[PDB]
Amino acid sequence: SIDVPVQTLTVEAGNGLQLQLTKKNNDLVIVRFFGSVSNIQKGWNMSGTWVDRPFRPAAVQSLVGHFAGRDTSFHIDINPNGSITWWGANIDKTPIATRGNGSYFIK
Amino acid sequence: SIDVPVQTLTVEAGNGLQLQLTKKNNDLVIVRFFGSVSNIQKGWNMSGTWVDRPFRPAAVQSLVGHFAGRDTSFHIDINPNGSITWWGANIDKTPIATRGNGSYFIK
Amino acid sequence: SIDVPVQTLTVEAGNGLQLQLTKKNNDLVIVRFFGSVSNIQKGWNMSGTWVDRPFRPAAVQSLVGHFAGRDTSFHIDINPNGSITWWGANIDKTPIATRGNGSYFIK
Amino acid sequence: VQLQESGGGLVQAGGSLRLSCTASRRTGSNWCMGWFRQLAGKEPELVVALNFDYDMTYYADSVKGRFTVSRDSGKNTVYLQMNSLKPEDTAIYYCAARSGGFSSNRELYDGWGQGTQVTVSS
Amino acid sequence: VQLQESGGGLVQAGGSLRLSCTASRRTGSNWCMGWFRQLAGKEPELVVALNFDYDMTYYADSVKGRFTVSRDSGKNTVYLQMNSLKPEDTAIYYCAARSGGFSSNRELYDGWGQGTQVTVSS
Amino acid sequence: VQLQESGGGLVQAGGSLRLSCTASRRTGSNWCMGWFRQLAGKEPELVVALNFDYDMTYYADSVKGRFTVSRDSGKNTVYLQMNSLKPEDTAIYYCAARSGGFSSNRELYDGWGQGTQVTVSS
Repeated sequence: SIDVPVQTLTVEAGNGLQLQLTKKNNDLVIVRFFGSVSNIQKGWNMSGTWVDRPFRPAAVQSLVGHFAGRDTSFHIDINPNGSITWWGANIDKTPIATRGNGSYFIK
Repeated sequence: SIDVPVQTLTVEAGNGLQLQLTKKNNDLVIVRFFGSVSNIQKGWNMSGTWVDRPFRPAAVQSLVGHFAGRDTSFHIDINPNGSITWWGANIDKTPIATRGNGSYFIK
Repeated sequence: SIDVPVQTLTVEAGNGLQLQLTKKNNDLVIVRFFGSVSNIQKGWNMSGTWVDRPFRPAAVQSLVGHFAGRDTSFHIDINPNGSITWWGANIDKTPIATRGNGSYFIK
Repeated sequence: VQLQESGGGLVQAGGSLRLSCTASRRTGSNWCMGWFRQLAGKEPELVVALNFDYDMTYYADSVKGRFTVSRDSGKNTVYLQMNSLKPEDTAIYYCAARSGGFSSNRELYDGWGQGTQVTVSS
Repeated sequence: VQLQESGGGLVQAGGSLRLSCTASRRTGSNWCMGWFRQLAGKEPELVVALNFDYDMTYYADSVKGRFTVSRDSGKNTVYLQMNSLKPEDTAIYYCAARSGGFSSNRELYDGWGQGTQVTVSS
Repeated sequence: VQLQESGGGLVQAGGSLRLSCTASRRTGSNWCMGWFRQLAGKEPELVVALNFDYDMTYYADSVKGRFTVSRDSGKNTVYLQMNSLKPEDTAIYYCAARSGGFSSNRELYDGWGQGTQVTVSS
């Protein structure tokens, strides 16, 4: 077995969406979606905290999440500058629970 | 090239859903979906085998899957205790083929 | 930190769909979806470049992707022979933007 | 002590009754608390439940719209408000908590309350 | 020898004819077995096919509802049950098989049959 | 980071006007270019924007159908065609560009134009 460096980050991305990032070997990041997204239009920047420097990718990463109890889906873009772009459908005032595992390389 | 320990497991999760789990370096797991799901309500425990101890995560992991030949989606929760929760829409008597790759960490 | 080999390949899969593959440690591959899919039927082979030998998995892998600004999704099968199979719904003449991060083991 | 039940008892027809159930400890993710319905001689059935992680509920067809389950916050408690009580709803209601989602099976609910008698007069 | 074909021949309009095709080996995932339709003078086109891995079919618009394709199990065989045969279905039918999904391209179909004359007369 | 504007100016009501804006560089992914509308005495607001990477647009409800935005290709430029100009459209229009998607928030728009006056008269 090979042991590796492990770094952790929670991001309150905004609009109810919660991100749980785990970065292993300073390369592989698995993002875990949590919380409930509401009041966001497609392609809009999310209105919360940006991703911290040690977790920002070199190139844009699209991560697919799922709406719990539905057949509907979404994705977010984590930009190299740390911003998070919502790329699901437009969501009204009613919050929908958001879940899913996505992974990306930083380097 | 670096060599790491590889373990393998097939889980008949219940309701038709087949899972193929591959664990490399005793940490990173990539789940492959197979079979066809049917007769499962949203948020319900799946009526088959629980995930074996070696493949259990330390914390909950939601893995996104896809229904073949459709635009609709689903996701499942592998709980630390071994049980799998269905978090897609309510599926009736007609079986729908289920596919996808999802990855999670154990440590 | 541990250093691991990295290989890179862009694939014009056909029909407008573009895959950016990154192979780390001759095992873990992350596929990034780009471009706009159009004119492709469910279950049909994509009409473009096949995945090159060094990136071909030992067994079929299903990678889930998401349509931008919608709540609909797709998945593709990377076959061991290098061919890419479309497994989303039938798409008409109007292209839909396709994004997503999916991962698979080669070994 | 795994679970603590309160409330219940005697009630008139078309009336209302409240039920409470707190848990001492969480056993894991997809934490669910709810109630089972055993009619006099009949097979017990899951009548109502709530997921804490997902904030979603289950109701049985027979009690749909009449019964309401809710929580507070860190209280680790589930509240059952019952309305429009029919004389065929008389039962001993058992509290049940598990990690893993909704289940019909009495199987593994890490917490299983002693039960509380609920009788509906006309 | 990859594929072996049987059936076909002369049939009356409105009648029925059955085609069969077994494959010696499976070349990989997304395994498909089907039939191509080359009308005398015209271009060969995929008319019917079945994905083994997904248990899903394809039918050309002109043969939709009329033609049916089914397999067996531990046989690696695909049957084509043709019904309501029109005089415009007079063609040589090539059985085909490949790994990677449905294709209209006479390309990486790892198996290609020698054909069979299907004739619809008066 | 650095933008240059052209067009705008005085125009009769009901008439047409074309605004152009080009960036010197691209700052990152989800590259967006558009215009902010600043009504005299009132707050600035995102009136029009185009995502380069996704080829998608956003329009304010006040200008939907009347205003159109399109790019070039190897020019890094965005055009705004303004038709059926109302007297209430008269404002200083600021070109804005950012990486990260659409935003109503003036801050972190890597480029911000010096402004071009658009006056609507009789």
